[PDB]
Amino acid sequence: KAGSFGDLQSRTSTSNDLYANTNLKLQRPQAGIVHTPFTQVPSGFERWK
Amino acid sequence: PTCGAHEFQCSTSSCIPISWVCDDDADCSDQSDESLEQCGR
Amino acid sequence: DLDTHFTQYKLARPYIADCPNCGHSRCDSPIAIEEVRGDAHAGVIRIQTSAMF
Ligand SMILES: [Ca+2]
Repeated sequence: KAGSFGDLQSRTSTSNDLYANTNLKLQRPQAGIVHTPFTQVPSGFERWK
Repeated sequence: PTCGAHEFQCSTSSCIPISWVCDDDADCSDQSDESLEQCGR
Repeated sequence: DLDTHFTQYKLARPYIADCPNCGHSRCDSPIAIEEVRGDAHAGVIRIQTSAMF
């Protein structure tokens, strides 16, 4: 649910597969500078702790 | 005993990797790695 | 050896990238704070910049 407990689930500790929804969304760079700004909900594992 | 081929034993069965010798860090308890003989400084 | 930790770092260089609030008006600076990491247990953090130390 992107913010609760399972926003990053990996089948083992070194799996190449990785399921992760985090509500990532890209925003427009502004006023003539080069950067990539994004927006996502904070960590669900951190919120669980 | 002795440690593996990728580990350098300092003393008292405590070994460090090969790149971890003479690297300005006394990682070992006996500090045998930076001794004037192994390091020469 | 101390040289073993710098074999792949001799091939890299510093760079100038933008960062907000040098002084007042969002400079382009040799120091550019990217990816501050603060998940330790005594307030010790690791800061990645653009300069080479
Ligand atoms: Ca050492």
